[PDB]
Amino acid sequence: SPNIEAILASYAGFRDRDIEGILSGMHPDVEWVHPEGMGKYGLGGTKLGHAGIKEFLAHVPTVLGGMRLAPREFIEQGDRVVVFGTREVTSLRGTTATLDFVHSWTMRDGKATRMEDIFDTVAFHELIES
Ligand SMILES: O=C1C(O)=C(c2ccccc2)[C@H](O)C(O)=C1c1ccccc1
Repeated sequence: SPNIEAILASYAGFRDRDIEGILSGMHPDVEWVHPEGMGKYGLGGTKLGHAGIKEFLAHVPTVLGGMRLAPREFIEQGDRVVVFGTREVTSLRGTTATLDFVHSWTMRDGKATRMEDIFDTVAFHELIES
Protein backbone atom coordinates (compact mmCIF):
# COMPACT_ATOMS: atom_id res chain seq x y z
CA SER A 1 0.00 0.00 0.00
CA PRO A 2 1.40 3.39 -1.03
CA ASN A 3 0.86 5.40 2.16
CA ILE A 4 2.25 2.51 4.18
CA GLU A 5 5.40 2.10 2.16
CA ALA A 6 6.22 5.79 2.42
CA ILE A 7 5.76 5.51 6.20
CA LEU A 8 8.01 2.47 6.25
CA ALA A 9 10.71 4.24 4.29
CA SER A 10 10.70 6.89 6.99
CA TYR A 11 10.84 4.35 9.81
CA ALA A 12 13.69 2.66 7.94
CA GLY A 13 15.53 5.97 7.78
CA PHE A 14 15.23 6.32 11.55
CA ARG A 15 16.46 2.77 12.09
CA ASP A 16 19.50 3.47 9.91
CA ARG A 17 20.22 6.90 11.52
CA ASP A 18 19.53 8.18 7.98
CA ILE A 19 17.93 11.64 7.80
CA GLU A 20 17.51 11.42 4.01
CA GLY A 21 15.48 8.25 4.52
CA ILE A 22 13.36 9.95 7.19
CA LEU A 23 12.51 12.86 4.92
CA SER A 24 11.78 10.45 2.05
CA GLY A 25 8.24 10.15 3.42
CA MET A 26 7.74 13.79 4.40
CA HIS A 27 6.21 16.60 2.40
CA PRO A 28 8.32 19.78 2.44
CA ASP A 29 5.49 21.48 4.34
CA VAL A 30 5.17 18.63 6.85
CA GLU A 31 4.00 19.30 10.40
CA TRP A 32 6.11 17.50 13.05
CA VAL A 33 4.26 17.53 16.38
CA HIS A 34 5.24 16.25 19.85
CA PRO A 35 3.46 16.57 23.20
CA GLU A 36 3.40 19.97 24.85
CA GLY A 37 4.63 18.24 27.99
CA MET A 38 8.05 17.75 26.37
CA GLY A 39 8.56 21.50 26.35
CA LYS A 40 10.76 21.18 29.41
CA TYR A 41 13.34 19.40 27.27
CA GLY A 42 12.83 21.53 24.17
CA LEU A 43 11.10 18.66 22.36
CA GLY A 44 7.44 19.74 22.53
CA GLY A 45 5.16 21.39 20.10
CA THR A 46 5.27 21.70 16.35
CA LYS A 47 8.24 21.90 14.03
CA LEU A 48 7.73 22.82 10.39
CA GLY A 49 9.25 21.30 7.32
CA HIS A 50 12.42 19.43 6.63
CA ALA A 51 14.45 22.07 8.43
CA GLY A 52 12.31 21.78 11.52
CA ILE A 53 12.86 18.05 11.70
CA LYS A 54 16.62 18.52 11.58
CA GLU A 55 16.37 21.07 14.41
CA PHE A 56 14.44 18.55 16.50
CA LEU A 57 16.90 15.76 15.77
CA ALA A 58 19.90 17.93 16.55
CA HIS A 59 18.42 18.59 20.02
CA VAL A 60 17.69 14.95 20.89
CA PRO A 61 21.26 13.87 21.76
CA THR A 62 21.26 16.70 24.33
CA VAL A 63 18.49 14.81 26.18
CA LEU A 64 18.93 11.10 25.42
CA GLY A 65 21.64 8.59 24.73
CA GLY A 66 19.63 6.61 22.19
CA MET A 67 16.33 5.44 20.77
CA ARG A 68 15.17 2.41 18.68
CA LEU A 69 11.61 2.18 17.23
CA ALA A 70 9.53 -0.97 16.80
CA PRO A 71 6.28 -0.24 14.94
CA ARG A 72 3.82 -3.03 15.57
CA GLU A 73 0.32 -2.21 14.29
CA PHE A 74 -0.87 -0.02 11.41
CA ILE A 75 -4.48 1.14 11.18
CA GLU A 76 -5.32 2.84 7.90
CA GLN A 77 -8.34 4.63 6.44
CA GLY A 78 -7.84 7.20 3.65
CA ASP A 79 -4.96 9.67 3.92
CA ARG A 80 -4.75 8.84 7.67
CA VAL A 81 -2.59 6.12 9.28
CA VAL A 82 -2.22 5.45 13.01
CA VAL A 83 0.83 3.39 14.06
CA PHE A 84 1.15 1.77 17.48
CA GLY A 85 4.52 0.47 18.67
CA THR A 86 7.17 0.43 21.35
CA ARG A 87 10.58 2.02 21.49
CA GLU A 88 13.80 1.41 23.44
CA VAL A 89 14.90 4.71 24.96
CA THR A 90 18.33 5.21 26.57
CA SER A 91 19.09 8.03 29.03
CA LEU A 92 22.37 9.93 29.00
CA ARG A 93 23.34 7.81 32.04
CA GLY A 94 22.80 4.53 30.21
CA THR A 95 19.46 3.57 31.69
CA THR A 96 17.14 1.96 29.18
CA ALA A 97 13.37 1.55 29.15
CA THR A 98 10.77 0.22 26.76
CA LEU A 99 7.99 2.78 26.18
CA ASP A 100 4.85 2.88 24.01
CA PHE A 101 4.18 5.25 21.11
CA VAL A 102 1.36 6.29 18.82
CA HIS A 103 2.20 8.04 15.57
CA SER A 104 -0.74 9.72 13.83
CA TRP A 105 0.08 10.27 10.15
CA THR A 106 -1.75 12.51 7.69
CA MET A 107 -0.74 11.88 4.07
CA ARG A 108 -1.40 13.40 0.66
CA ASP A 109 0.03 12.58 -2.79
CA GLY A 110 1.92 9.83 -1.02
CA LYS A 111 3.95 11.82 1.50
CA ALA A 112 3.20 12.96 5.01
CA THR A 113 1.76 16.38 5.60
CA ARG A 114 1.64 15.74 9.35
CA MET A 115 3.06 13.31 11.89
CA GLU A 116 2.11 13.62 15.54
CA ASP A 117 3.70 11.54 18.33
CA ILE A 118 1.44 10.84 21.34
CA PHE A 119 2.83 9.14 24.44
CA ASP A 120 3.07 9.03 28.26
CA THR A 121 5.33 11.99 28.90
CA VAL A 122 5.59 11.38 32.67
CA ALA A 123 7.09 7.96 32.01
CA PHE A 124 9.36 9.49 29.40
CA HIS A 125 10.63 12.20 31.76
CA GLU A 126 11.31 9.49 34.39
CA LEU A 127 13.54 7.69 31.84
CA ILE A 128 15.38 10.93 30.85
CA GLU A 129 16.08 11.75 34.57
CA SER A 130 17.29 8.16 35.36
O1 LIG B 1 12.69 10.95 14.66
C1 LIG B 1 12.00 10.57 15.67
C2 LIG B 1 12.38 11.04 17.11
O2 LIG B 1 13.70 11.38 17.21
C3 LIG B 1 11.74 10.55 18.26
C4 LIG B 1 11.79 11.22 19.68
C5 LIG B 1 13.01 11.54 20.36
C6 LIG B 1 12.99 12.14 21.64
C7 LIG B 1 11.76 12.44 22.29
C8 LIG B 1 10.54 12.13 21.66
C9 LIG B 1 10.57 11.53 20.39
C10 LIG B 1 10.52 9.47 18.15
O3 LIG B 1 10.86 8.31 18.86
C11 LIG B 1 10.40 8.98 16.65
O4 LIG B 1 9.29 8.21 16.62
C12 LIG B 1 10.80 9.67 15.52
C13 LIG B 1 10.42 9.36 14.10
C14 LIG B 1 9.06 9.27 13.71
C15 LIG B 1 8.68 8.99 12.40
C16 LIG B 1 9.68 8.78 11.41
C17 LIG B 1 11.04 8.88 11.75
C18 LIG B 1 11.40 9.16 13.08
